[PDB]
Amino acid sequence: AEVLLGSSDGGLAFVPSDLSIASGEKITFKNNAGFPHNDLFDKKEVPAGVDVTKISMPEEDLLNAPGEEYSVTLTEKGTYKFYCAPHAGAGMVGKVTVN
Ligand SMILES: [Cu+2]
Repeated sequence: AEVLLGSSDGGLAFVPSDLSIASGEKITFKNNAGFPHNDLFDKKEVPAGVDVTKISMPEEDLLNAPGEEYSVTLTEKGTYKFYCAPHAGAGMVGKVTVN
């Protein structure tokens, strides 16, 4: 799966912001507009047994340039919530369900 970081009209959003993937599927998060961005998973809204420090970017690392990417594979089934650190109060939050 690929998820765009920012909307083309400048909206500070993941596109799509709610998606479904298969267990073991790789998600590539790609800079699209309005960067910098990063991705961080919420430690309270991931399945049990998942270590959020292994699947999140470090809070202070940023994707700064057009086309930059961050990829992560999710295996544990359930719902994961994630957000972009610099834009978290601006509404840049998303959800992925692993089936
Ligand atoms: Cu952002």
